[PDB]
Amino acid sequence: TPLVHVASVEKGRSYEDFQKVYNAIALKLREDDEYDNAIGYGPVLVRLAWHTSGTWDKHDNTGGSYGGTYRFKKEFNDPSNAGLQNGFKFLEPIHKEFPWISSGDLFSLGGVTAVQEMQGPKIPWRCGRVDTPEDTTPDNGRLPDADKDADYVRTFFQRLNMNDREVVALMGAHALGKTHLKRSGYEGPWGAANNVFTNEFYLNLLNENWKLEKNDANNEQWDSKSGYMMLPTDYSLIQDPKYLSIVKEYANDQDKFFKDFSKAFEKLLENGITFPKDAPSPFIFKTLEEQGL
Ligand code: HEM
Ligand SMILES: COc1ccccc1O
Ligand SMILES: COc1ccccc1O
Repeated sequence: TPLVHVASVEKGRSYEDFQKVYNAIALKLREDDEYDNAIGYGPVLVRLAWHTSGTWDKHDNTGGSYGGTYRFKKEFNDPSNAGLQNGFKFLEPIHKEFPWISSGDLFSLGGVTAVQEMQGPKIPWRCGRVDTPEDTTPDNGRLPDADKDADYVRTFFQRLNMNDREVVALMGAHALGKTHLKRSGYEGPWGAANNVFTNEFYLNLLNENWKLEKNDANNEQWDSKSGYMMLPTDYSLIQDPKYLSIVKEYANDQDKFFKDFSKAFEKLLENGITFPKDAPSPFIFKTLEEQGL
């Protein structure tokens, strides 16, 4: 008997309230611009949204974004979550200013805000995640290993109810940020921009000259002469013929990648949540730039 998690709108809140939270996150992203050699907190916030959602299991509705369970020791100490404390620390003053927003709503909204502020697609977002108790925290080990092949990636993502297109689209988030040796045992950025959301991940996969090397942690990763890297799981997207077709598609159509990423990312963030028939429609937040702020 899977759990049922029903979205419940924070009492009396509407679009304007959530746009204010978005704005606070966005303003702080602009302000705190030295973090991680001037990449800023955008990428780590996207990773935090993904890891807080990616614990979901479709079979029994355990894990997922709803409960905001990353706030609990077992989950924030997950080896898979190493470094995400930076995203959590970033969000702390946001939580303090807006203590009415649920933890799940805040983690997921952090990811949406980061993507949009980094010039990515609009990501419609729905409120109503409700904090669940410590004993609802999923055990460690539900997040994916990076040292694996296409078969692993495909099978892994079936648990999150993602198909090939959704997987390939979601992986394009690797345009953002970088791997850090001390966090994950991998080192280097996937591309040049780091804090601009584009289809660069796919272009780099297809266009760079990759060499399978060992990093300083004795793990294999694919390295280019440009100083970029790909995880074995990234590289598997061009080894598998079905993934490869989709990589080529996104490398050659920026708009299509944006549309597909937006759908898959919202889906990821909403997995496991039952929205009542009379729940508000998804919100689409204006960027700071769109507001002249
Ligand atoms: C097979 C699936 C995936 C694997 C194995 C994987 C693995 C990793 C690893 C090892 C890192 C480096 C962590 C570090 O050293 O800081 C990383 C970073 C990152 N991941 Fe993925 N990931 C996967 C899918 C995703 C998805 C679906 C998203 C979001 C849509 C995502 C977003 C990010 C972002 C933005 C970073 C950079 C974080 C930063 O710069 O602080 N990843 N991932
Ligand atoms: C300076 O870093 C950022 C600014 C706005 C959005 C995301 C970032 O990483
Ligand atoms: C419950 O406190 C938090 C939740 C989500 C993000 C930052 C926080 O301080």
